[PDB]
Amino acid sequence: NYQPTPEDRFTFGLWTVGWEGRDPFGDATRTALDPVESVRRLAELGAHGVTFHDDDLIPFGSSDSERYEHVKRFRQALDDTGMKVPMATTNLFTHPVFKDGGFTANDRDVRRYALRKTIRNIDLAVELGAETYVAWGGREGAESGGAKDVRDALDRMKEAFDLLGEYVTSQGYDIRFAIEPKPNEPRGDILLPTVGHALAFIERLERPELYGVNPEVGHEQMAGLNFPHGIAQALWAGKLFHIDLNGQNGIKYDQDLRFGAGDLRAAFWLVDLLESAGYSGPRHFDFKPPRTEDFDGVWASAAGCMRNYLILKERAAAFRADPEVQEALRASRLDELARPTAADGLQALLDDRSAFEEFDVDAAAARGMAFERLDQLAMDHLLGARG
Amino acid sequence: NYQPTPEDRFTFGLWTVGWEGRDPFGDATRTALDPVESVRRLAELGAHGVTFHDDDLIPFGSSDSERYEHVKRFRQALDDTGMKVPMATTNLFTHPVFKDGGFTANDRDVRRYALRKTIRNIDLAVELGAETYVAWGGREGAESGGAKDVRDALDRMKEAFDLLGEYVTSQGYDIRFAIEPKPNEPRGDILLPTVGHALAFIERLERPELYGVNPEVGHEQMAGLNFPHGIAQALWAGKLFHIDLNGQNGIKYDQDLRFGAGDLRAAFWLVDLLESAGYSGPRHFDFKPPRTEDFDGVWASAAGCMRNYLILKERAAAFRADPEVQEALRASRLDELARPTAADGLQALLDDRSAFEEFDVDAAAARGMAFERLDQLAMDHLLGARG
Amino acid sequence: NYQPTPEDRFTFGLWTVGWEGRDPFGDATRTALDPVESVRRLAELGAHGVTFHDDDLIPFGSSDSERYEHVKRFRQALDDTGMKVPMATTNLFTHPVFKDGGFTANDRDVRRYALRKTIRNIDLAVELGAETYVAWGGREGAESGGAKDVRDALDRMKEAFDLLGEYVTSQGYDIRFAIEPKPNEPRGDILLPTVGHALAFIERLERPELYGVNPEVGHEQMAGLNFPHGIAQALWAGKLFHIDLNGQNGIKYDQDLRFGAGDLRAAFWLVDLLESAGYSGPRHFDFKPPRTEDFDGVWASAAGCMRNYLILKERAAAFRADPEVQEALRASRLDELARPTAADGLQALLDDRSAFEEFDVDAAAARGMAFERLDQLAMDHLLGARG
Amino acid sequence: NYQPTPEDRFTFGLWTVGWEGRDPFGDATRTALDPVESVRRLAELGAHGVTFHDDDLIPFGSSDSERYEHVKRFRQALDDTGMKVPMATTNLFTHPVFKDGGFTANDRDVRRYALRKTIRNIDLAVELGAETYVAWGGREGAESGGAKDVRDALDRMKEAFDLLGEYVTSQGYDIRFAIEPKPNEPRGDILLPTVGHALAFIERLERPELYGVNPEVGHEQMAGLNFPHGIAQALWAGKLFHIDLNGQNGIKYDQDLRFGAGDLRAAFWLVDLLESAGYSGPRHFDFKPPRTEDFDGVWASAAGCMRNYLILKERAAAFRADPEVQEALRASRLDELARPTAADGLQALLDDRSAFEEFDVDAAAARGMAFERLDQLAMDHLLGARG
Repeated sequence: NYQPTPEDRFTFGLWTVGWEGRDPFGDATRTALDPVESVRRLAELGAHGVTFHDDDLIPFGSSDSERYEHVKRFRQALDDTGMKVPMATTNLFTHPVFKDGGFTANDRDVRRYALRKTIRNIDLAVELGAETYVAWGGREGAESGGAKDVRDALDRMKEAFDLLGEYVTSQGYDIRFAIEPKPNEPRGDILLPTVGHALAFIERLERPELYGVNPEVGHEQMAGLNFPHGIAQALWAGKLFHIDLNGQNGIKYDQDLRFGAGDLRAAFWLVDLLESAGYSGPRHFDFKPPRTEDFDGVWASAAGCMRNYLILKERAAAFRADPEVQEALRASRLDELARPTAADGLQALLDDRSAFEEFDVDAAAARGMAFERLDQLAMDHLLGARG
Repeated sequence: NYQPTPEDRFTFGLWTVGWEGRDPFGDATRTALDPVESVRRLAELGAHGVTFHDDDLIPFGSSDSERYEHVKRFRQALDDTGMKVPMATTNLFTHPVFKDGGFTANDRDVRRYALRKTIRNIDLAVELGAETYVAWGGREGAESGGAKDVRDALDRMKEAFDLLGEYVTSQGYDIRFAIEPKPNEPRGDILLPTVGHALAFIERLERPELYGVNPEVGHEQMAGLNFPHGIAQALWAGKLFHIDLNGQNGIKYDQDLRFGAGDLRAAFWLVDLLESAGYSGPRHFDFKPPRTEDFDGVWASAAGCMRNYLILKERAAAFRADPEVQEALRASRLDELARPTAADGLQALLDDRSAFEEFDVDAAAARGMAFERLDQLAMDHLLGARG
Repeated sequence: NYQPTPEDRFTFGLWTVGWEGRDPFGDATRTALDPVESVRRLAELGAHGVTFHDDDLIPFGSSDSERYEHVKRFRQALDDTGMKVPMATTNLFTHPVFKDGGFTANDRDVRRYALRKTIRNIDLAVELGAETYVAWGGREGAESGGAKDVRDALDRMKEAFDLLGEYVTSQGYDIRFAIEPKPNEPRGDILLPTVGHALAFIERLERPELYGVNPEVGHEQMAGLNFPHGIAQALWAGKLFHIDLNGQNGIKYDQDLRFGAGDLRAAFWLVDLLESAGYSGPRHFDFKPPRTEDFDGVWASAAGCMRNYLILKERAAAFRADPEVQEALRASRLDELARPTAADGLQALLDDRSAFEEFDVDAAAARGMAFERLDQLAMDHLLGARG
Repeated sequence: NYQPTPEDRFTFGLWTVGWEGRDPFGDATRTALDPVESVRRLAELGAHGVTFHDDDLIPFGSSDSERYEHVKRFRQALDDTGMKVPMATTNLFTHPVFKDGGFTANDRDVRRYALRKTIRNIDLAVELGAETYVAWGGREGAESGGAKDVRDALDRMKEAFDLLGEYVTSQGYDIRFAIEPKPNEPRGDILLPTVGHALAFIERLERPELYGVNPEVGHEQMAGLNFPHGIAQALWAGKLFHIDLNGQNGIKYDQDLRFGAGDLRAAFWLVDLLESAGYSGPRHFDFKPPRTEDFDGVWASAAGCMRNYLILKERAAAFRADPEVQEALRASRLDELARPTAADGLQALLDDRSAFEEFDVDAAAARGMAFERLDQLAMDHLLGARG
């Protein structure tokens, strides 16, 4: 049951189903997949589109001619399937030249090169119809304290993003940027480690309106944070431009499990939030089919990502629509949380004896919040065991 | 050796040395300390001042008269010792009425009460000469997903802070606010969990200039984050209004060990940064002498906080002043990180063939960063084993 | 639906539903519950029995007479309800005298007192029909390195347990001991921090057969470990004497959420294992209804513990019984994992050219494990969305 | 200063200084090092010996002849330098055939192959004079619950180790086994995740005396555990056969930093313990020079490992030898922890009224442990700022 269609806006990076299985302790377990084949297979599964890093599509070092050809072949597969490309990004982490970062490398020549490599890909992304350009600064950071002066590094990071905003403005492109935070791995500590740090940083750029965040489930969970709470803050700020979905089992290396695996209750609350807030961007999967799998397992893993999202969507919708749940929400005062604390204004509050002098603290303290009953209704709904 | 003086600006909360030792699994191991006695003992140790929550100074429920008296006695001890009160805060977490929060409690009546209790203490803080008013929303959060709609909660949090800014503006007080983030404990997840989340939030307030952050070593470490990196971002934003120092051994409950305990290398890099950036606010200790200790152990623990800061200050200064270290910093290109990537401008960068077309990636990739030698010089300096 | 009965063997500690809500940052939110009332309420919910620490039942310091009376009243409630007492334990953590431990306190006089307090409660436990006596050494550990020589502490821990084994042997009691590991909280680091450390320790006692483990979901998760894997090792060793069920959201303070909350997929795999291995001891809940709740919320939370176990039991049973799942298990070679690697013996293996000289490594390497399809079948079963 | 000599017993794996820098997100940053060159360079730095995985020395797939040659060349470098080979191990993790494990792979044919590959290397290890054979089952584990029945897997693990013990017994070799635990990475959860789990497992083998543990600093820290406490338990059991030293900054991916980096205070307490207990095996470094470094940085990193150990050794020795520290140890009752709790026996304890009936709990409770003063003396000693 639960079959996805392109209207569900499910997207996948070419590097997800294309991951060959090389890990820090082992060789590849699968042969390389041609991007054309991945587009075809994903389309068959009901995906809406694909995403790419420049180097996933055009082998690093390719001549302008080989480049052409890679693009032409890719475009033909998109035309043949109806698949879209809503987002693109730059690989500023694989090649040895980026060992100390791209935008924040200590070497100035590298920083310049990083910007040129990025701008080249922005042109390509626009050509392919992408509306979001993601930046994951996976090598921006350090393993030791004296290696990076963080204030200088943020000055460099701001400079790079401001230059990119100037470029898109000048070309008149309709494309926005999304910064993807990650707390660590591959660097000991990565700069702008969480959604909060990325949101704060954006506020210091020259044209903040061009930038948002691209949070990833597993990344925030690597810091032990509540992913749905972080997404709520991004939505509250009007900055959720894109989202990366996957699963992670706690604080450890980035597992990139299929969506729904990892913390299942957090997946439920995330879907509840995306659907309630009416998020309309792509539902992108940045995951890796385990290296234990063959190609059949790759497609099964990708299909499971979409299936899990649809099952959760159904259960969250049934939860919110259940009259008994609506009643429990009022019992727990969720309605009162939505009302202004003092629309009456400061003076009125200062003059209100019921707010202090005559406030019965003990009576208020004795009121139960009834959160456990509400949470068991949510559990019953998730498990399909009532409501 | 390493003796502190009031000029070192070391401050302590009354609740630190005054902690009786009650933990989630045990009764108090020490009798209550009179605030007057704590002021006297701290002054003797060389501290510069003390801080307080309203309820530490005036027992919750006190009549206006008893209140007077508590204040008069406290003021006399400050006058007798020369101790200052640079910061004050509100207890919106102990009393049962705050079980679901203060500013973000689902019950509107509680939210109003929370604001009135806070405003009352702001007046007192100003009277005592405090320049910073801290807000730690330790009960703002949840243990389950449906109990708190985070967007509504942030609307409530913004409303509360905006009202406080309106109050101080209207009274013409010279006092600024500092938000103290914490990821969890006592709530399952706390709102504005890290310095990044707090910085981002401040940017949406009506008068952002009145608010900064009051980060705490152990709090960011409870999320596995790099404390010195977070402080660098706060300084970069011009928002480090105050700082709380302590020690924590990784991701676990908030230990509140004395400063220098926990992650010693992180303590070194933090002191290096505070001293290099010329931070001039109080060096405040929010720690708890372990419940294994008697009063002698309390004073020994407090003294150790200051001693460790002074030892680290000396070692960081010797590190930065060592010619061999200055040379290693240039070998690692820290000087180049401080130079603009493209002061020449966007067009110039686009036209620069040395930045892309003729950039020798392999030659750049082959350059070692020499970070290990630099980090061993930092280790030798910390340990007093050379440079 | 999913209604528990005494035959389900669900048990609760008096301190679980009796928790008043005092946390490290706040006062109690609920009045004390009389043990008699808790027995009655639990019986009504369908529980099978209750457990207790000596101090939960008899207020610390009680005269022999008051003690009698507390016991008589308790016994009458058990008789009136049919509730049993399968396990009992000692409180060697609340009173200030245990600030540095019970069995491993540096002070010898305290260690002697700890043993006497424990032996007194063993007699009571036997009288009430308990078959398991649990030991949670929550204060055995340290906050700093020089405070505890761990080898001396383990010698003391071994001495205490050997003396307890000698006591029960000598009295001819039929009661076994279960050690409950916890990695930290309230001490900075607790001795025998995980199920593995406790299992290893037992092997050095004088009569290892009298001791097993009493693992707790949240405790192993506080170390980021796989709870079901740890329980499998305890079962493999024949040492799972009892089990404590609750929920925990990752590495942070011990949350003690109701069972099913926290890591739901881990709860599923744990039930699958307990039910498949035919574990027949009590299903004990060591949890705390959140301090946000009133008495109605306490009973709702306790009921949810049992409900979640029964729902998971049903889903795990449907998973194992599904023919499609049985087929997937064979596709993934779970049947081959159960077969001896070399029942043929060492020489035969050494002489087997198919095991090395003629083994086709590439062909074996190319075989997919089909684990993703199997895991999606498990997800579908948990969610009630097929199989 | 602090110069190592072969008498310090410092050893390094060929794969440590030989790590090319490939990580999950990037290509190699350094060319391959010939083992002969690494032996020569390490000897120059003052190391005592090297260790190897079969595949580090003989390229996987090598003919018996090429194998000979690799060994002959290696032996000549050992002869030319005086370097020893105290430990050897098997690579049962890199090749795709081991994607689901070696000893616990679901496929029986793989398990047989894993044993044959291991036995072949045991013969070589003995030939080279190794006294310890390490087993790190990095691929033994799972990413999902149904993929591995843990009881069957432990039966397979026990079978493999018993067969290896039978082999060495039968050949009359003088070599012991050491199991190296790791909680996760590369598998989602690894079997025998901590030193405790490995110690417990050994007790179920047929000849437990042939097996011990080879704990690694960073591995236990990836579970948030106290490394020195775990080593104390291994020593207490008489099972510390070897030890792997490195640095790790908390719960995250395995960083493999040089020893002394990471948690410096834990490094201090570990050296204090190894030196006090008189551990006489190799001080082995299993670390990776960061990929930011060139060959000069590799040698600087390796040298720093040894330097840090020697500096810590000096500071721990000065701490233990300081009369003021000896006095503080008695003030904290470390002497009393070393005395039997009840050498008088059980009956005597039962009859001792001073142990219960007349024990003054309040007086005992009021005694401070004086641990903070002791810990500040340890800090002063580590920092070279007194005692």
